[PDB]
Amino acid sequence: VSPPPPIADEPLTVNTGIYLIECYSLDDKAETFKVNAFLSLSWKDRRLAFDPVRSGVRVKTYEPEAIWIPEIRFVNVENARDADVVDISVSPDGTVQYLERFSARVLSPLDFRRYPFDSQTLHIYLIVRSVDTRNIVLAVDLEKVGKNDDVFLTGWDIESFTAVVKPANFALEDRLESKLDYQLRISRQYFSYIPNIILPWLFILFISWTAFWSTSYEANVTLVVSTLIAHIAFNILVETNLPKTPYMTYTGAIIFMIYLFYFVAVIEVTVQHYLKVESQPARAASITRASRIAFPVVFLLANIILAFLFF
Amino acid sequence: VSPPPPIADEPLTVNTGIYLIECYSLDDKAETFKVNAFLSLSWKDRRLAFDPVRSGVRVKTYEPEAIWIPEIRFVNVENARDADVVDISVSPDGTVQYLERFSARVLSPLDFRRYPFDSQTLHIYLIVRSVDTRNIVLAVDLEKVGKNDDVFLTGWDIESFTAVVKPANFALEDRLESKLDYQLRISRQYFSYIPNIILPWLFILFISWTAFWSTSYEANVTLVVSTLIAHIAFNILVETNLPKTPYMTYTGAIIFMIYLFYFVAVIEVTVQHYLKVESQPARAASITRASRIAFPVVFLLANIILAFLFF
Amino acid sequence: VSPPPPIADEPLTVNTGIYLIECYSLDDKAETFKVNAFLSLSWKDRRLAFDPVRSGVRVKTYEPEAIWIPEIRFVNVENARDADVVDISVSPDGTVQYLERFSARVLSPLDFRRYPFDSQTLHIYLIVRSVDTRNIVLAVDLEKVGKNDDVFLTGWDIESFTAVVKPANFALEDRLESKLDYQLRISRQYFSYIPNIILPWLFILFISWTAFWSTSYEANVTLVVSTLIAHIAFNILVETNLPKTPYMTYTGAIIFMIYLFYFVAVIEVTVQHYLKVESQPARAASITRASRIAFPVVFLLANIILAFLFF
Amino acid sequence: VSPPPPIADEPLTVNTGIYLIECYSLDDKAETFKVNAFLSLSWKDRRLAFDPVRSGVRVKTYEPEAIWIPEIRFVNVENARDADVVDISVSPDGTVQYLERFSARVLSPLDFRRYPFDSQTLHIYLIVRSVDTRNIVLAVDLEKVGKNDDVFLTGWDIESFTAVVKPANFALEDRLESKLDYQLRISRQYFSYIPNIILPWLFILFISWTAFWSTSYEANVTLVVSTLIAHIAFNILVETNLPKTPYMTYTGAIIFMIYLFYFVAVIEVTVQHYLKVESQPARAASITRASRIAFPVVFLLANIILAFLFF
Amino acid sequence: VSPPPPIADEPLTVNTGIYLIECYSLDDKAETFKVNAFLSLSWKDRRLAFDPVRSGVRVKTYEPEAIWIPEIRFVNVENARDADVVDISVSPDGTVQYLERFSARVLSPLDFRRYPFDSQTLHIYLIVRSVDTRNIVLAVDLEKVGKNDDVFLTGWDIESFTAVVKPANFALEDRLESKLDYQLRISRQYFSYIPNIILPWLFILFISWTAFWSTSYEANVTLVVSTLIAHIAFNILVETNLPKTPYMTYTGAIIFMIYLFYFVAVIEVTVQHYLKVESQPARAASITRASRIAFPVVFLLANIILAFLFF
Ligand SMILES: CCCCCCCC(=O)OC[C@H](COP(=O)(O)OCC[N+](C)(C)C)OC(=O)CCCCCCC
Ligand SMILES: CCCCCCCC(=O)OC[C@H](COP(=O)(O)OCC[N+](C)(C)C)OC(=O)CCCCCCC
Ligand SMILES: CCCCCCCC(=O)OC[C@H](COP(=O)(O)OCC[N+](C)(C)C)OC(=O)CCCCCCC
Ligand SMILES: CCCCCCCC(=O)OC[C@H](COP(=O)(O)OCC[N+](C)(C)C)OC(=O)CCCCCCC
Ligand SMILES: CCCCCCCC(=O)OC[C@H](COP(=O)(O)OCC[N+](C)(C)C)OC(=O)CCCCCCC
Ligand SMILES: CCCCCCCCCCCC
Ligand SMILES: CCCCCCCCCCCC
Ligand SMILES: CCCCCCCCCCCC
Ligand SMILES: CCCCCCCCCCCC
Ligand SMILES: CCCCCCCCCCCC
Ligand SMILES: CCCCCCCCCCCC
Ligand SMILES: CCCCCCCCCCCC
Ligand SMILES: CCCCCCCCCCCC
Ligand SMILES: CCCCCCCCCCCC
Ligand SMILES: CCCCCCCCCCCC
Ligand SMILES: CCCCCCCCCCCC
Ligand SMILES: [Cl-]
Ligand SMILES: [Cl-]
Ligand SMILES: [Cl-]
Ligand SMILES: [Cl-]
Ligand SMILES: [Cl-]
Ligand SMILES: [Cl-]
Ligand SMILES: [Cl-]
Ligand code: NA
Ligand code: NA
Ligand code: NA
Ligand code: NA
Ligand code: NA
Ligand code: NA
Repeated sequence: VSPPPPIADEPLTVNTGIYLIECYSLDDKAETFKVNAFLSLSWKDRRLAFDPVRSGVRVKTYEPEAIWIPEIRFVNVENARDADVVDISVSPDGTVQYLERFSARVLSPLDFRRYPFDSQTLHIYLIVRSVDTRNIVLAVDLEKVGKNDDVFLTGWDIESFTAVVKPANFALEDRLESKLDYQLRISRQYFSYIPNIILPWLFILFISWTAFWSTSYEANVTLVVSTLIAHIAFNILVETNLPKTPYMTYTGAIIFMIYLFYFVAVIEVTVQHYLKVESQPARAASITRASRIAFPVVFLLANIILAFLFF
Repeated sequence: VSPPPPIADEPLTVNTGIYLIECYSLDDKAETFKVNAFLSLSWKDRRLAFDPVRSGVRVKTYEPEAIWIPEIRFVNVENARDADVVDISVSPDGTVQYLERFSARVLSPLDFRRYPFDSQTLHIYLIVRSVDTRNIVLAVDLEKVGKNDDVFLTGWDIESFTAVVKPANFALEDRLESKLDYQLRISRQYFSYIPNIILPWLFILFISWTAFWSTSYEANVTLVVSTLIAHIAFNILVETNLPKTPYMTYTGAIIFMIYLFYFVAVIEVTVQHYLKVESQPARAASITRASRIAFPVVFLLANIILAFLFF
Repeated sequence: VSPPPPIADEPLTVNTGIYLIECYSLDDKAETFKVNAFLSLSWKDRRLAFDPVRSGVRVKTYEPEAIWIPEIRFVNVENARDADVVDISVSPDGTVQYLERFSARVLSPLDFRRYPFDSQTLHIYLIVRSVDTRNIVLAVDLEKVGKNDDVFLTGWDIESFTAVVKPANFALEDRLESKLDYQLRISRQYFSYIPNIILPWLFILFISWTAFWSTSYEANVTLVVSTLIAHIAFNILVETNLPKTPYMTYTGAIIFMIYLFYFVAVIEVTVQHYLKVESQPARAASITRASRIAFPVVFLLANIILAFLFF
Repeated sequence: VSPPPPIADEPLTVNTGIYLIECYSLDDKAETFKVNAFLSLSWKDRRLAFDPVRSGVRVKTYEPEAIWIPEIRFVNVENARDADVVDISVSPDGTVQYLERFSARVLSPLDFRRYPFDSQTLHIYLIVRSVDTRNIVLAVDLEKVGKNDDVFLTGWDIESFTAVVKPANFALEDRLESKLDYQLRISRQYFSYIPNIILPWLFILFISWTAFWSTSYEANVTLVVSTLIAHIAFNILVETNLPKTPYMTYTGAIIFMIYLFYFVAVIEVTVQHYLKVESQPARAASITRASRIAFPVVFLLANIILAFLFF
Repeated sequence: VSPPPPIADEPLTVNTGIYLIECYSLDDKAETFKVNAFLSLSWKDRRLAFDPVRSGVRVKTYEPEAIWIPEIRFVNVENARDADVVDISVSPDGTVQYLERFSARVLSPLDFRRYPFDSQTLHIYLIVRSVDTRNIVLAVDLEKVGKNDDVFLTGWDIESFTAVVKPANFALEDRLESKLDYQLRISRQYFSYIPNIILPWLFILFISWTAFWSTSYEANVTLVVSTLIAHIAFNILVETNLPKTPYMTYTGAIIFMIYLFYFVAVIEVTVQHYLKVESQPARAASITRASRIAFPVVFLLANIILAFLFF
């Protein structure tokens, strides 16, 4: 078994297609996702051509070892895919129709800049290395590219599964390589984040701001310092589901900003008490009254600036 | 080895059966469950027929490679099942009786809307792709569908294991596909949730309401703020065992509602103190006395509304 | 290769034996344990009989594929065992002596009712399905059932490894099945639980009871509320190592009872303060003095009732 | 392929040798370690002897299937080792020189009594079961026992890798078994424990003792109760990296002792307050002044007693 | 199949090359990284020489089993690599051009002394053991050493992937071994650490220093003790992502130093209160005023000393 020889000196076109059966385990920290799909391959092998009238059979079924099959691999995989050959069909002209069902863990990077209001473009890169006798080029058979309706990815909305029809043909270690880009467009379901993380986080922050309606330093210390512990808990809970990014994220910016607001609240609480002890509560009262308006206003304006910069 | 030819142009019926031996590892967050079961297959292959008289044997045993066996796969699996062929028996008329024992991780989504008082319908989808020569259709042999009495799923009550007898026959990549729906009905054992989560959660909430029988702002701050830390702990403990849902859950609604009640309690504690400092405790006392009745009543009524909406 | 034919119409007896080499990874939450052992099988195959005088050999060694070997499987396993055939020996009468070394993850449920003073009976179920030509029945060769001296299961004391000699012979999917019960008796090492969990838990509970020797509401609130946070930490630490049970456990009952005692302590602390503020400390003093005796007495009596109900 | 027959009656000596290439993943909780090493085997097979003159080759290379190779297994492994045969060489006299490269997870118990100032003796048990025709005995070829210089075990110092030259020959299921003990001596690197765990733990304990220089019950309660929460955190952090032992550990005793010191400190704080409320601060002052000396002295003496009992 | 014989007593040179396709999962605690790459091998085997005129092909393709292939292994791997042979090409002279695509978990130690501002030199060691008949030596084909542009390692910047061209030829167990060092230079992306860990950690430390502007012992105790709980949380969060090192790390030194600063702050808070109770606030005021300047100055100077010692 060797590659089919060229009629003239044209490269061998292998038509490809991926049909998603299952999409699961999207690990944000690891930037990986598991996929279970059909991989369809089609090429012309004139050595396998037959007469349909004399053979009496329209199609001829073959075992993988019986014929030449192109070595198609995935670029962005952890380990080589687990494949099960479903069917091999040969038409009278020698056109081969290969079909396998595979499962693979795909390495595809994510952009956390807009998290949890982010959309991602997941990639599946198909590749073929050219042999010495002839060069192999990949193609997209749009009729064999898709996903089943039941394909669900927990916490995500699946937009589209398409392929960039033009392959990236490049030289690697003195041989030609034909690469195809299969793109899975997904957008994060941000609903849950509001009553589970966003609203409870704002509530604990508003609790610290009740210290602006109190002169009791011991109670104010308790209010601001204790809610800071809850803020630290929410910060840790959020950052454990996210990887360390070399760029600032929308959530990252907000979290950092809340740390500043807590620090400024501690300063206010310290200043108010110092002036009270220094027998000048009229100065303390004016600062505290200003803080009641300043803190929510500056917080609301800063969040508008952040939302604008990130979206 | 190729599929058995048709007598007349009828499709090939493959009778199926699944008998559950072991049911384990129901991962709520991952929405997966592990299953160890018997898979029985039966089809007529006239090429394998024999005369029981001249053969001297009523049945003929074959090795998988010796005969044609239909390529049956599972739709909603992570990876292809781990199968061990138990027995292959051929009757004189050519009826084949296949039996294998498999283990597989099944991807089946869960509805957490009523958690932890929820019931689930787990699915196992059997499938067969039609070949060139003839079309393969699946069937349910009710006599070979079941589960053993010992089959236990930790934290769940197993109701029934049945199959939808009518297959979903559809075209996929220019070939016919026959799909069967095996349904495992289960209901969650909610007992443990009451003394472990529900009752302790209500106790910490009632402790915060003792601030309505105190005028001591420092003590009230301590009571409401510290019990909030415990509520955050319980919130985190519960949400780690649940996936992020694009819908509101019964538990989710309650958790969120408790965050509102804590926020309103902080407001009351802030108001009571402000009026006390403003030398008007008669106003503070009337608000605090009203809160003693209002807080449990509104909490009890809101929970009735939530139980009604979710159930 | 087919099963040995019967002399007269008796079933085929396969003598079994399991000898434990390694016992490890007892997962309480998962209710599973890993086992590495020898599996010995013995049956009579008269087709393999030979004369020892003319053959000059007392024993004949065979490869697995050369002869018929019964398909023995485990019922309560996650996946099919990882076996390595050690030896196959045939005696002159045709008695086959099979030996393999296997490793398997066993699914065996645990009774947490008396945890951590619980004992468990772990099970390993051996099974054989009867073939069409003849029926296969399992037996226990007591001389080939055991465990090595070094077999250690971390945090457990291994009592005995025995087998119920009488097999459970039953019909399943119109064929006979012979099941054997191998029982591994173990008891939990409860030593560590006393200085690590029990005594520190009682200490934090006793710290809350020091509030019955104080009139300072702010200090009492701090004492009872802060130790409740520690009580929650211990509750979470314990329940993470245990699965969700549909029955009440000994530890579960105690944990729940401590939550009641904390709630009653908050009520006492609230009542004592209210009466003091209401300018009647004589009533508060009598309640507080009674609580000093009542709380440890009721706690000690309730624990006696719980220990009696559970043991 | 069968074992080499004896010249006289003597057993077959298989010379063994393990050369460690990689040592990693020492799991304390699981009491396991991963090893990647060379396994060398040598035995005389006279059936393979050749004349170096007639053959023209001083050595003969064989494939595993071509010749008889003894079935050598590891006793204390989770699953059977993953082996790759490197070389098989036969000398003219028939001496076979086998070499394989393996990887295996080894089950070896640890003694936590002196943790984190503990040393361990890890074990690798080589074994061979005697066949029907002749008995196989293991031996140690000291020239082929070693480890490479780069072999590093994270958080441990590797002392020596030696083997007990005399095998443990015993009967198991009526056949002889020859066992060899390969010992890997390691000692824990306790450096990190001092500035990371020990010193910070003493600091939080000393902070609780500052309550002996204060008469403020509310501040004292805060000091002793809050540092207890930190002590609980450190207790949990330490015990999660350790398995549940049926014996007391050095660390375990200290941890338990600190819980006693916290309880006694709460008693002192309770007593001091009661006497001051009872209008007798002279009694309270004498107890508090004594506690300032008593607490560090009794703590220092008790630790000397513990270090003496454990080392 | 045996090694190619020498023309003139020279060793067999195997030209090697590694081309990285995917780099992922750099586990700091485990000191391992996963790699998916191309492994190219080239050696002369004159026994495979052919005349393209007689064979009708300029290059011959072979299956791995058909010809002799050198046994190349990796030194610092957990388990043997998962390899898929891509192509084997033989030119008329008998020069073999082998290509495989492998995936492997590599054991490479890291130096955490400068963490999180550290750079690492990851290693991949290629090795070949010499056979009886002739000695095998490794070489680096620089044209076949590289990495693709998309190769991304989460949280790291990939500097270079080069190989030490001169192999380390040494004797091991009576046979020659040729080792090659493939070096992957990486540097940690320290950006995220500043707003996520560094700045929030400094904020909680500055909050404790507000106790130097207060005379309220109860408030000061709350400020210093509560922020210590947050400092413990940050310490635990950081040390869980790092292994236990026998050397002091830059982060380790800082963490330890913060524990000292908290202890000294508790001493100051204790001293200030004692003098105030001893009716000498003039002494307490002078210490507290000095602490306001001393604490940030000594902290800033000590950090300069630490940064200097570590960088
Ligand atoms: C403390 C901060 C609170 C969070 C505030 C909400 C943040 C926000 O502005 O989210 C916007 C987001 C919609 O994202 P998209 O519209 O999908 O982003 C693409 C936008 N373009 C192409 C124009 C650049 O999602 C929404 O539509 C917002 C709905 C959630 C409202 C939450 C209220 C608390
Ligand atoms: C943490 C805050 C919890 C406070 C509320 C406590 C009561 C509680 O939650 O549980 C009620 C729940 C039963 O309600 P559901 O059966 O789940 O209602 C279904 C709605 N339909 C069927 C009409 C579509 O479950 C039960 O089994 C009720 C018994 C609970 C007993 C404990 C005291 C609540
Ligand atoms: C706050 C609660 C503290 C716990 C109190 C101890 C609980 C207790 O009584 O445990 C009993 C247990 C022995 O169990 P077993 O004897 O193994 O159970 C079999 C019992 N029968 C007779 C029915 C067949 O174990 C013992 O022997 C008890 C040893 C532990 C003592 C701990 C003291 C703090
Ligand atoms: C609160 C408890 C504080 C900890 C006190 C230190 C514990 C201690 O004494 O450790 C001793 C240990 C050395 O152990 P080894 O010498 O390795 O054990 C063998 C001992 N023989 C053979 C003689 C019986 O290690 C040492 O050499 C001591 C180094 C640690 C110093 C810690 C200072 C805080
Ligand atoms: C409480 C402690 C605060 C942390 C202080 C910052 C630590 C620091 O100085 O980090 C230096 C680091 C750059 O290191 P490198 O230049 O990459 O290391 C090589 C240096 N030589 C070869 C000269 C020895 O990284 C930087 O360039 C520093 C950027 C981070 C600034 C953080 C401000 C909060
Ligand atoms: C408390 C924060 C409320 C702010 C809500 C902003 C929602 C923006 C939606 C923009 C859709 C394009
Ligand atoms: C005061 C800081 C407490 C931080 C607690 C974080 C809890 C994280 C749990 C994450 C489980 C997935
Ligand atoms: C306010 C601090 C809340 C911390 C809660 C931590 C809960 C972690 C649960 C982990 C279970 C796996
Ligand atoms: C159909 C069964 C409904 C049972 C409802 C029980 C509700 C109990 C609420 C108690 C709240 C503390
Ligand atoms: C502090 C609680 C002490 C209770 C000890 C009970 C021990 C029961 C032993 C029963 C053995 C049969
Ligand atoms: C008073 C604050 C208590 C915070 C305890 C947090 C515990 C976090 C556990 C996280 C386990 C991963
Ligand atoms: C209210 C604070 C509760 C803290 C819970 C700590 C749980 C730690 C679990 C650690 C599991 C390894
Ligand atoms: C703060 C505790 C310091 C105790 C140090 C003990 C060091 C013992 C060294 C023993 C070497 C054999
Ligand atoms: C009361 C505070 C308990 C804190 C327990 C913290 C547990 C941390 C475990 C982290 C494992 C990675
Ligand atoms: C608050 C700490 C600020 C210190 C920043 C130091 C940055 C040093 C940069 C050195 C680059 C070589
Ligand atoms: C009282 C201090 C509690 C500190 C707990 C820190 C928990 C960190 C958990 C991080 C899990 C990735
Ligand atoms: Cl692949
Ligand atoms: Cl499948
Ligand atoms: Cl099995
Ligand atoms: Cl082994
Ligand atoms: Cl013996
Ligand atoms: Cl023997
Ligand atoms: Cl390798
Ligand atoms: Na092929
Ligand atoms: Na077949
Ligand atoms: Na067989
Ligand atoms: Na307080
Ligand atoms: Na062999
Ligand atoms: Na080869």
